Amino acid sequence: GPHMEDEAYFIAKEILATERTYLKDLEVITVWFRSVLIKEEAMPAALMALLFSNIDPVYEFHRGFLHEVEQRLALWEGPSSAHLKGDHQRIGDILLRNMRQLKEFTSYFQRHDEVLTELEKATKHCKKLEAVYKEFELQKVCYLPLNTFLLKPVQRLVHYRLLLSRLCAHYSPGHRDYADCHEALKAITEVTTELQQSLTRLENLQKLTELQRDLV
Amino acid sequence: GPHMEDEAYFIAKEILATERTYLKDLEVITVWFRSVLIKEEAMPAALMALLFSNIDPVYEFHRGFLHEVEQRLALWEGPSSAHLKGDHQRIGDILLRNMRQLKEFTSYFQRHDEVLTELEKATKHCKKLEAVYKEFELQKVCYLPLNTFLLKPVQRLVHYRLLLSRLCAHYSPGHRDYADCHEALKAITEVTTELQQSLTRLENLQKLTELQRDL
Amino acid sequence: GPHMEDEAYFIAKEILATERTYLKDLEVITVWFRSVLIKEEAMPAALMALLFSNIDPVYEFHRGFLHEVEQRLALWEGPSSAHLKGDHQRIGDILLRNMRQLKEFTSYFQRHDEVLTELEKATKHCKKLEAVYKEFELQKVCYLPLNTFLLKPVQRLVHYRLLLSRLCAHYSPGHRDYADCHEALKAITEVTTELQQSLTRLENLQKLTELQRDLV
Amino acid sequence: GPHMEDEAYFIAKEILATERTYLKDLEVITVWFRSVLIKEEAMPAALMALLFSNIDPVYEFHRGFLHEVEQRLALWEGPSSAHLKGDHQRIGDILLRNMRQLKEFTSYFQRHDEVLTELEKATKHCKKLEAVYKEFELQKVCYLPLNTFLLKPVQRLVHYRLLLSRLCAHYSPGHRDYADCHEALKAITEVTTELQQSLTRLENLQKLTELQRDLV
Amino acid sequence: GPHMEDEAYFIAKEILATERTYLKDLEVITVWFRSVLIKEEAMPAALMALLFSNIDPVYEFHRGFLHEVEQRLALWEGPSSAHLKGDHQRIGDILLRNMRQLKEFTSYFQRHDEVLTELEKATKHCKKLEAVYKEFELQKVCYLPLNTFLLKPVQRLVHYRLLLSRLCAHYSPGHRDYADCHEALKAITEVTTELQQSLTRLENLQKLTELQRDLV
Amino acid sequence: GPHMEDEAYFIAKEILATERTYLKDLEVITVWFRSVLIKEEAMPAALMALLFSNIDPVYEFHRGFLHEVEQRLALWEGPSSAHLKGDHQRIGDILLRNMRQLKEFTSYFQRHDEVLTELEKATKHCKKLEAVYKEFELQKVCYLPLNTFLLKPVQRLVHYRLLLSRLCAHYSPGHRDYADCHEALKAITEVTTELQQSLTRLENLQKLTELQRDL
Repeated sequence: GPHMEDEAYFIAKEILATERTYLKDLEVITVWFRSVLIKEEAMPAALMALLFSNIDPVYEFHRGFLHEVEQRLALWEGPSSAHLKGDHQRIGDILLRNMRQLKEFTSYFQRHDEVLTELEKATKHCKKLEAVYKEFELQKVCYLPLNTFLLKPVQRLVHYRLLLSRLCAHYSPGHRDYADCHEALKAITEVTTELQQSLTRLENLQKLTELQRDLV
Repeated sequence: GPHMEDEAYFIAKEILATERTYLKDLEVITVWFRSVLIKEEAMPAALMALLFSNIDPVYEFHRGFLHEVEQRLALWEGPSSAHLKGDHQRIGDILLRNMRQLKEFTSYFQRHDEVLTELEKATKHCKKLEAVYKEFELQKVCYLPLNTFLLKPVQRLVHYRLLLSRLCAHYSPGHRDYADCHEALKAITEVTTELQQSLTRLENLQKLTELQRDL
Repeated sequence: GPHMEDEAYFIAKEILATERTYLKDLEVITVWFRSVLIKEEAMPAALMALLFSNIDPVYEFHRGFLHEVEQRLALWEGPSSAHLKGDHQRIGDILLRNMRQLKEFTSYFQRHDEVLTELEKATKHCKKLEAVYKEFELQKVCYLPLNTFLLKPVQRLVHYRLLLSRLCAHYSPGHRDYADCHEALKAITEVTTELQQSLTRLENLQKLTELQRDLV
Repeated sequence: GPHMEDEAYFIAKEILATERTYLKDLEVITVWFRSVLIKEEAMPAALMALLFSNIDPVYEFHRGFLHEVEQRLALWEGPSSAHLKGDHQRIGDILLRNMRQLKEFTSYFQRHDEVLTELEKATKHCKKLEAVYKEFELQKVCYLPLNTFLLKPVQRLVHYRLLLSRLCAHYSPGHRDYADCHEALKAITEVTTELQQSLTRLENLQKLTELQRDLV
Repeated sequence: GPHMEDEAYFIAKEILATERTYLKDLEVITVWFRSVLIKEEAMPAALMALLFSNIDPVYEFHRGFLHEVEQRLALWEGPSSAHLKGDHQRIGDILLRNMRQLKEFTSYFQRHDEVLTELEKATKHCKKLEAVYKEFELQKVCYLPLNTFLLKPVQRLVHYRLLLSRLCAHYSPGHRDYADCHEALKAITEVTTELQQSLTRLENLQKLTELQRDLV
Repeated sequence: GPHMEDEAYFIAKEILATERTYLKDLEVITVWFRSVLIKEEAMPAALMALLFSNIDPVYEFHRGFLHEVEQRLALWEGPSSAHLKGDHQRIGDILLRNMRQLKEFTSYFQRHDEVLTELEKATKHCKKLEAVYKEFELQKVCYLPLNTFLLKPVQRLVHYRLLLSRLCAHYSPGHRDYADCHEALKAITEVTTELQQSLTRLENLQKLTELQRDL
């Protein structure tokens, strides 16, 4: 069982829970929207490829990251032993491994600003596709405008930086989990830095289409 | 939309997400367990009452709290008229309301110690229980000994305190939400302290059996 | 309605009318320029961040302000039940609320002279961004040189100090609106004082530009 | 551009912004009301003549004025060759020309209180014209009671006297704009003085209406 | 031959010359526009009837009025005799006769505001007719927008009042032409008065469609 | 559009219309007569020169003047941006320009007396002329003895004076057009006075033959 002054436990709880919701969000694209693009064939196969090819492996990656965290957390709050209660009540080893793995996926995240760009390009010139968009954006699943979900990935990586930061603040240099978390932070940071151009470009694309619907 | 150096947005996301998982945790009792408990009738009707009586109302408060928060984070994350961005990119008001109305529920939590105690003494001097229990505890839904899902409700309250306090620390006094969050923190802190007694007895009851199984 | 020789009503109306215009002026940057900048991929992410990160929030502020001022002026201008006549026929409560709010935005205004120097620098050292400027400035929408729109936000704050001065000078201490207006003037004066350095820096910058643009 | 703390620039801009709005307010009568009045054949020719014969020319005047003020403000706000800087950065010549012109329009303003009483009279004694009013006042366009738009023209003239007062008070006798502004103030003051009777008649009329509209 | 201080001669010259141009204007409708409505069949036969049936007899009337004036004027400047130089150098007898005749035609003039109304109604709901209008309004013959010519008749009658007025001012009560001109004035006046409702309605219809194309 | 209590609009219409008829009057000489004069060659080439030489330039000035006025009345009568109504609903500027440049034509008018005199003495001691004349004077186009169309040019100048003076009287000094019209009036008045001598001799020459035919 966990101790109730252990901020680390709660940060892990937070990482896990915010990962589940992140993944449910990606499903708004990878499952539900796709279900609809397939029924309608409104999106050219090439552009469809462009979208799904740079989300699907991202989703697959997280699902594995989630699984490792879920497993650890259930040993953490579960009845542990003596020798095991040390390895069970930590999370930096897992975070370090997946933040490192992440460095391989930057390729896809970097493209999300093009994906959005091409989606908006095609969506303008094709009334049939626009129709499908309006229609899907009415479904309870699509709680934000669809193209807004395209920012959720890059934003998730920012959240990681945040979460790791708080971990490195809580742990003291003596701790069995300090070293791993500090390297983890370094890795997520390198990645957030590398995707800054793309995050800014994405952020600005979203502001523009929102602002343009709201002229004073 | 949501600002990235804006911690408050993330704490709000964190509040929302951990709320979702917490209700799932509850449903392990209020749904999948209740289901199995009728299909067996392996529990007294007055012991079954004593469980789902100090739990179901709590589930109902959280179901309500979850709705309000989810509804808001969606306004925050989504597009809005510019004159409205201030009203959506905040959460203190909702927290404070639900933290105040939480005190009207402390009664049920105080009785969690008994709920465990009287329940443990049940599965012990009973055969149909120890049998059904052992099998429920092998299902995917039950990732911890289901006895220990009874600590979850009071554990959650602790998380609120810790969460709200980070919020209060993020906001400069001139921000709109500073006022509300500070009151909300004061509120839940009052709740947790009243409940510190019940928390310890729960933690103790868990540690107790965790050792009777380790011999 | 308002009494026809009421100076407080006129200042209120002057605040409103001038707010609406200043907003449309911001839209030259926030919407129309940004549209072109994105379509042409002409600006480095970091510079685009510097610019819009310190304008976007300013625009949100003025939009909330305009919204409140507009409601009130219509209540003032329209028929009011006797018991609401005094509350509808004033502006100071709103000014005070917004002048206080503005304090939470000084950070952005403070970066404007920096945003400005960085733009010129980028334009001087990039034949393509320069071209995009030149072309944008030929659009009917951009009726002044783009960069001179960047001097408007801080100039608007000075205007506020001026307008509140007139109100404060107009009201006698007996009045419903006296205290709120004096409070508001104190607030905006605090803001302009904190921005004094940045203000004169922006003055000097424009004067150097219009002077350099025009040599014998 | 303008110097950022230039009070003359602010008054000029206040004149412009408030002129644009007042014009849109006149359009409620000249265009939108008139549209409905014609479609519904609700007003006797003679009354329709009384109304529009004394508004139509007023609108033409303000339109010419706005046109001149707009040109000038953009020249003021924009980059100017040194030799034109002084001519572009003033407003008094324009004010003086238009305040003089206004004298040729006092006849119309003078009939407004009469236009007003005659409308109310007609409305009281005609269930159909009354209905057309009631319905028009429900349109988003008519954001005040229609008749209260009729108090705006003479109120605008008072505003002019106010604005010129501030300019005159601001400029020192050395200034390029001093003489023209003082001349203009003299002109508008002549006009407001001649309309004094009609002004207070219009004040009294509104006060009686808003008071009668609202009895315990 | 005429005497060069005889203002009556010149007024007659003016009546004649302004009648010729009036008639050329009516031909813009009765000949040229009709030529085009017949080639295109864009206007329903009923509405065509409505237009031409209330112009054609008006035109026929003037043509006869013109003829009498033309004849008189050519005797006036022509070599007259002794007994004839008195009857030849006057015009009130002719003016009196035709202003009286005019009283019979008020029936048609009164309808011109309906004609215009119905033209605008049909022209909105029928793209084919609108097309023809745009097209015709490019021809050198159609120097004003076509529906503006529908005001020319009623305006011509006003001009008559003017012209007769000046005649009655010039002639002294002793003159062989005073009596006739004074009665003539009375008759044209009765008619102008009778068509006031329609003139106002026409005038206001024209203002509206012009103003609506020119919103500030 | 054009205002109805606005006299100026009407005087401008009157100016335009009477200008149209006056040019028609001229064309009775410069078109239909010139046509007949070639088809007969019944006039000296140096007498034909003397006519169309002191006339054609005048026709050319009026053709020009007519264009300017017509162009303007059309702006006046037609729709316009509101800020432009002041510039269209006026005519003094055009009048003044054409009244000034009229003085550079007074030369030709002074010679109208001779044009008639030398022309009358032509048709008198000639047979081919008196013959062609008599027949032209029976055509529809020639509603007055064509000799007397030579008074028309100077008569027109008088009309201008009378017309412009009504304008000056209509306008209050604060109207835009007051200035221009007042100068234009001063201008044509100068012209007419210089020409009063030539007018009288023309009128006299007409009255003279009008009596030789009445015996």
